[PDB]
Amino acid sequence: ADPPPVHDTDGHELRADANYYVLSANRAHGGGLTMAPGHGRHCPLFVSQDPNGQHDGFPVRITPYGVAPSDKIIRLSTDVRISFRAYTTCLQSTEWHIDSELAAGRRHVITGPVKDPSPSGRENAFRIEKYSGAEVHEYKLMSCGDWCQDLGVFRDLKGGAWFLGATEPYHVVVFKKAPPA
Amino acid sequence: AQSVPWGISRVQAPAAHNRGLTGSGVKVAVLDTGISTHPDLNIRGGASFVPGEPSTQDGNGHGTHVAGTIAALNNSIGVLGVAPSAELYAVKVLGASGSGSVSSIAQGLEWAGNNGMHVANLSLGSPSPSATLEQAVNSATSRGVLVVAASGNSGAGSISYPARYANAMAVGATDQNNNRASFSQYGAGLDIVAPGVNVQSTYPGSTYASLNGTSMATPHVAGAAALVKQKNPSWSNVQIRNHLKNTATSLGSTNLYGSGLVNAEAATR
Ligand SMILES: [Ca+2]
Ligand SMILES: [Ca+2]
Ligand SMILES: [Cl-]
Ligand SMILES: [Cl-]
Ligand SMILES: [Cl-]
Ligand SMILES: [Cl-]
Ligand SMILES: [Cl-]
Ligand SMILES: [Cl-]
Ligand SMILES: [Cl-]
Ligand SMILES: [Cl-]
Ligand SMILES: [Cl-]
Ligand SMILES: [Cl-]
Ligand SMILES: [Cl-]
Ligand SMILES: [Cl-]
Ligand SMILES: [Cl-]
Ligand SMILES: [Cl-]
Ligand SMILES: [Cl-]
Ligand code: NA
Ligand code: NA
Ligand code: NA
Ligand code: NA
Repeated sequence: ADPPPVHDTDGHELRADANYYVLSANRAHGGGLTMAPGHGRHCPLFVSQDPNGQHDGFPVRITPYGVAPSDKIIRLSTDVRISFRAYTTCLQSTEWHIDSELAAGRRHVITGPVKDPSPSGRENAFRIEKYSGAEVHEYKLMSCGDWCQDLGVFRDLKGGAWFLGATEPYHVVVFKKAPPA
Repeated sequence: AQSVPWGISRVQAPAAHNRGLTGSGVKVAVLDTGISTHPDLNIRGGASFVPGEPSTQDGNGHGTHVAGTIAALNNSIGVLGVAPSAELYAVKVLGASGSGSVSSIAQGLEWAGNNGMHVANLSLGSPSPSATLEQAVNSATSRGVLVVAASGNSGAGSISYPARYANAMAVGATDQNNNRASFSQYGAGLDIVAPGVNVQSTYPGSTYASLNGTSMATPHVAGAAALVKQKNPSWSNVQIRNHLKNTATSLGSTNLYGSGLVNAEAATR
């Protein structure tokens, strides 16, 4: 049938447009997700992970990619858009996309607009998948265009910011509903 | 020696200064990345609402630049604000990273209400709606704060939040030919425009820098509000807002420019 739902930390199914912190499934691995700028050019802000297990970062709002389904439950292995509930000096979209499959370099997850979108423009499509670890309800994030790429964190202890991107070990996460918000 | 940035002359602030209006006695909060102590600013106080970043000093530069466009001191150095005698408050609601939550920003607006700010400048935003953030804007407005916010930099035909909320005055950016800068968002929510290209202002480490953005446009209006308020101390936030719009120089469609280019000379005449 249609895929099973993703669950929050309270056991409830994720809903479109509700606000969830994206926490490490293992707090020993760090904090939630935030935005971090260039050193030189500040904007667009990259999505990064707070190294402090006590910091929840910004919550995210998740919406089905493509045609609106009637129930609004976020399902596993299903393309979704992800954007931060946050306000910036950049005054630009806080929606995530991954660096184009067609660009040279490392692939990071970033926010805001791109000059030169790819033809399909699927770089803003992400999927949540089950992690074979998940004694309890824990997930990995991936981006799929012509191939699928799981997301990990580029850790740096400098430390520069810990950028989310195409790197393994993968970043295993859990979704915590923002408290009455 | 002191330079008058071109946007300061475009909004006609020196003509207001010549009629004894410099914004003295007007409390202006800058809700932003903080404000660094700088030779060309006078910071009266403020607060931080950013977890882990307890001081009101600017680790980004943005809030310091915004503050100079409002109130850079009239002296023999650096630049000059629209309202050089305005009483400046640093309300840090964005981290050094440049981003803030609904809750940091909402506590900054609550601070502005509790401390009798006359103007809050919010050169910040995103396309993210939030009922909690709208409530905070409404609440500050009900408590006498004139909330002034940047229309956004995406180039789109609707404006950013919180500027898009009705009781924020939304400000777009113009260039040196009075044209809409191409990044400047517009739409029915827009109230007015101001210079937002090549805007030199104060910058941390006792420096100056030239930035482009609707974040640069907004302080021109927050400063002009302060001039109108000095002239008319019994006027509400609403009367000041209407008068700035009624006296703006019309530039073409209200959808692209709102009332048009803010005019501190006409607003204080
Ligand atoms: Ca890693
Ligand atoms: Ca000066
Ligand atoms: Cl954008
Ligand atoms: Cl790279
Ligand atoms: Cl992890
Ligand atoms: Cl200049
Ligand atoms: Cl007069
Ligand atoms: Cl204070
Ligand atoms: Cl404080
Ligand atoms: Cl600090
Ligand atoms: Cl100088
Ligand atoms: Cl919300
Ligand atoms: Cl509400
Ligand atoms: Cl609009
Ligand atoms: Cl012109
Ligand atoms: Cl310094
Ligand atoms: Cl410069
Ligand atoms: Na599980
Ligand atoms: Na508005
Ligand atoms: Na309008
Ligand atoms: Na310049």
